[PDB]
Amino acid sequence: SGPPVSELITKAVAASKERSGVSLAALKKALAAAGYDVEKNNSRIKLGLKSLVSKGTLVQTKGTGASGSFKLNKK
Amino acid sequence: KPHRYRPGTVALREIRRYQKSTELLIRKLPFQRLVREIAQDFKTDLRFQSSAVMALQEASEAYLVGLFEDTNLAAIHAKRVTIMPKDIQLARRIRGE
Amino acid sequence: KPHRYRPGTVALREIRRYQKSTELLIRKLPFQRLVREIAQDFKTDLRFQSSAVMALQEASEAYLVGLFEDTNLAAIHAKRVTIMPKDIQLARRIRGE
Amino acid sequence: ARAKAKTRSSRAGLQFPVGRVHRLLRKGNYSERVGAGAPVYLAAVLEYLTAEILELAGNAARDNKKTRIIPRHLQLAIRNDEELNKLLGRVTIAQGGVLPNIQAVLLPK
Amino acid sequence: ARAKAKTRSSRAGLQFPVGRVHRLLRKGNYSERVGAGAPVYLAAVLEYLTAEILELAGNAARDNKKTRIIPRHLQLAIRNDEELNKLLGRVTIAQGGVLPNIQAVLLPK
Amino acid sequence: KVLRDNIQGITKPAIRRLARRGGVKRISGLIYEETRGVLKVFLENVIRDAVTYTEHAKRKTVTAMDVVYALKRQGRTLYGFGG
Amino acid sequence: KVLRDNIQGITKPAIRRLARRGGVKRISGLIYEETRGVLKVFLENVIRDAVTYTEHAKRKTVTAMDVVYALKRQGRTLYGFGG
Amino acid sequence: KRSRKESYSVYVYKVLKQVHPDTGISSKAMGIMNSFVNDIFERIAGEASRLAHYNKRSTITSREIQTAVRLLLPGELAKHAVSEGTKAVTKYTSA
Amino acid sequence: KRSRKESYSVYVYKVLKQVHPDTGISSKAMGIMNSFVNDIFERIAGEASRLAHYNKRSTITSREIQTAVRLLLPGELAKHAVSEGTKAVTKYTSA
DNA sequence: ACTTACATGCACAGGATGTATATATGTGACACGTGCCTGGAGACTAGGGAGTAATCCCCTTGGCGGTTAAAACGCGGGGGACAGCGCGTACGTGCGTTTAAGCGGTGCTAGAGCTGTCTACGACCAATTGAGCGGCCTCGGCACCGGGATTCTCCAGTGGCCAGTGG
DNA sequence: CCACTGGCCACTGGAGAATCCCGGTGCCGAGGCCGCTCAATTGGTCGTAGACAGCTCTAGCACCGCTTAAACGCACGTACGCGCTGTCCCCCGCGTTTTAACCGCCAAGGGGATTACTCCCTAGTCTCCAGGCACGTGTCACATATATACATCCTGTGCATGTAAGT
Repeated sequence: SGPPVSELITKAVAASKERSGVSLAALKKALAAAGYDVEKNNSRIKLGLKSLVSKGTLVQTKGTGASGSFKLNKK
Repeated sequence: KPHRYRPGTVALREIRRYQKSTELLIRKLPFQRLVREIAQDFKTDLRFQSSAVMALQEASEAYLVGLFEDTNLAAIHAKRVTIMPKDIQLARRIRGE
Repeated sequence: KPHRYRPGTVALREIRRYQKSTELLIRKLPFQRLVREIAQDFKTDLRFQSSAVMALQEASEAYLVGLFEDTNLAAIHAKRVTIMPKDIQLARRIRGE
Repeated sequence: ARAKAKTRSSRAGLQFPVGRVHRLLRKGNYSERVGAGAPVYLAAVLEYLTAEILELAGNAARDNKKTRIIPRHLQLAIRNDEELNKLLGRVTIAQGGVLPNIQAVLLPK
Repeated sequence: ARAKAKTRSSRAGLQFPVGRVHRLLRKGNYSERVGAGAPVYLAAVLEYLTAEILELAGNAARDNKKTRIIPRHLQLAIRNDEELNKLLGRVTIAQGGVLPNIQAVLLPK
Repeated sequence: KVLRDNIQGITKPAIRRLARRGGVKRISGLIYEETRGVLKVFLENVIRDAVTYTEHAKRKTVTAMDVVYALKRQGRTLYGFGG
Repeated sequence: KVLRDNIQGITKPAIRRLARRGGVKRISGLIYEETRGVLKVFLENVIRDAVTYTEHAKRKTVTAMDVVYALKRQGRTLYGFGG
Repeated sequence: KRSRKESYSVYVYKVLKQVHPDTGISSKAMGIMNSFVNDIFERIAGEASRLAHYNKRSTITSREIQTAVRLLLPGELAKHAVSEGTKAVTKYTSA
Repeated sequence: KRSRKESYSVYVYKVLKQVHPDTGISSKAMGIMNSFVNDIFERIAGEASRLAHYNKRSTITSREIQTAVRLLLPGELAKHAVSEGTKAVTKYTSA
């Protein structure tokens, strides 16, 4: 079971604080390194990231949808 | 609900059928119309054996179908399954024309 | 800071150089060595006219270089600038090789 | 008092007419003189080549369970032997069609 | 007793040897007989083609500022003419090189 | 008597049938016109040679033999019609 | 007298030069081996034809004109060598 | 009554009767076989005549014929044809 | 002691001078020219011989020569060659 | 909501380099004169392939009715083409080093090539026939048709799984 | 905080459909016989083409000694394949309407095909000579070298611009 993936995505974007947003490939590698079955949950992580953008808790830096770079909010 | 196959499935069935079949795929009479049209462009009142027309037909479709597997290899070479004419010009240029 | 050109700029410079050139790109001595080696496979104690090996030299280099512009056509048709082998056996198979 | 005439094909034990082949070579304008054994050799290698292509055609027909050779059998035989195939790579066949070939990338998942 | 021998190439007003090419046709074994005007016609078309390629080569060498033509000039002449290229698509020139040809997609920017 | 447009007689399903025998899955619409052009260009390339054979035979009727000579001149040898 | 690894004689920058005359600006590292294979296979074809001429000539020294025959028999005509 | 058109039908018919006594033939495929035989005959005689010119020989002999066979026909097919032709030449040598 | 070898050096030299008095040539370029002359000669000769074969013709006349020139030469090269050969036939007819 | 400080991008100047260009100089390859001989012209002939005329018939062309299967048109939808973003890697470029190609020189000879001989072989020609081709008759393999089995496709129903939300 | 509930995804079975497979059935090419004829065969001859030996000479093979040019290799960087996703629109597919292709039937005549005939040209032979070819020689177009001149490519750098922090 384990915790839901939303706070896992927030930890993925919170791991680095690069000056631009984290890319989708980098966060996929982050969940791979921390430990998560990323292969069967591509739809799950994409819906989670899109949901987290739509709440405004995450703001997407450059891309649209699942593409580009994803950074944390202002506060 | 009316039946409908997903795209390409029926198509692949005609690849199976027409690779199984051996006959000419075009209508012979518009073809010989084209032949007489082009022949008139060279000299008048040309008369034709039907077997000559059939030989022209089969040789023409053979050259074309050869261009078709050339175009298929070109399209999958560009990681595509839909053909665009640039494949055919590339095929003609590698073939030397 | 030492001088250094960016990638490609050199490469196009010798592209221009070897296109305006007509001269030989392979050292001839390993070429005669290789020709004697592979000719020993068919028949022993073979002797060679120098002009014969020269004619082999331009014939071979012309064949392969023609395959290179064909490979260029394949790579740009695949929207790339870097070649892979699949370009080469593609071009050969469309050539019928 | 003339002896009984055999044929040169019978003397070579062959099926193709050595005499007709020799006549066509003489009238084919290849040389003004013809060696005796050359049309014999030519008829023999011709009989060989026809033998394997007919054998492959018969095997294809038996696989296609028809007792009569059709041009589709000829195509399927000739394309499946690569030496004979590139021998006739620039040769087009009457009513042969093509080998059944789909690319695996064209095949669905 | 006999008329002075006059050359057939002069009779056609041509440079190529009519008697030589007639002998070549006779000994090339193309037929047992040959008409008289056929080697004349052949010498004419040969002389025309040589004149064309020599004009193009001289133009190339003049553009190269060279008095003496080189097979680089021959390659440039033979490939920059579309009809000559279709004539000799399968023909290679020793030390001719290739056309200076770059793809625009290979260029920077 | 005269003919002005028969190249459109090469119908879209006929082109698609040739594609299916060529094993093509998906075909753009722009394939059709250039395909017609390529095939017709091939046709005058062969039929010019064939007719030149025909008035070479002093005939106003074109035979299959002239077709055979023209096609194997262009290295496209066909069996089933010679003889 | 024995030769074993002369396929390595086509040196790496020589292959790069051959690509440059072919107008390639960027080549992979995976190209040299199959180019070696293609060039060698072409060579056994042509030298096989030429040596077939040579024992038909009943010589053990190959000549350039036999090479001319060997190349033209597949239609790869070369000029300037007695042809 | 019309002119005789010489054909290859009966001889290759006999050949198919040795290699397959059971099967039949279609006549247009039989014409395909005739075109095949005529075409390869034309080729093989072509380089044979050219080779006889190259060695300046007035007579077409079997040595350049087998040279022409291994010139055109590939590999094991060539050496097989060499074998049957060689034994046939020995048989006709023994008449 | 040597044996004579035949080539087209004098004739092509005359042609190049009468098209270009000021222009020279290299010897291996002349080898290219000789190979060109022999190549197109053997092409046109084999085609003419096969034309005589198809029409069952014993004698090579200029009609099949001009036919094969029209056959092989692409585009306006063919028409100019036919014109030049016709003119040469005209003067040789008058001579 | 305004003003100010900072990362970003972009055009230009300059320098480093590589490529063209001008001029001097040897050199050897191109060009030109020479002897010659063999291959091309002159003249005549045999004869024979081939131009031309006559015929016929057969094979091609034109037209007319019916049919239907194939083609054209429309809707639509999904899947494939394609644009973009990021990312890793893998050649491009530059410098030191090895070494191997290359040029010059020398010696060997084995085999390419020319020359005489002669003889096995192959072209040429009269006789003749039987093998092979044109035509005809029959039939059975096979094309076409009809009925059922099978196998492949697709989609709706259902189970599992995750996350939102309200009690 | 936890359990109820709703959205999303994968599996699966069933229905439909297209094709494979089994018989029947009439049919027309395959094949086999027959009759003719003309081309392979027999036999002999004569000339000659190539095999065979033998001499010659030349070019290729081998060896070596310097002598750089280039291959290799390493290293570092950045540009490019390429993988993913998102989006849009183009074409597969299926139904409906149309139409002309095709069959087949008949009329007609146009030209290929075949035979005869007579003749224009060309292979062949003899004689003779002249033009091309091997060879010698000389000589200037061009290769090579070196010194200027410009092109061009890359990168620092000053100015313009969008955006974050302070007010």
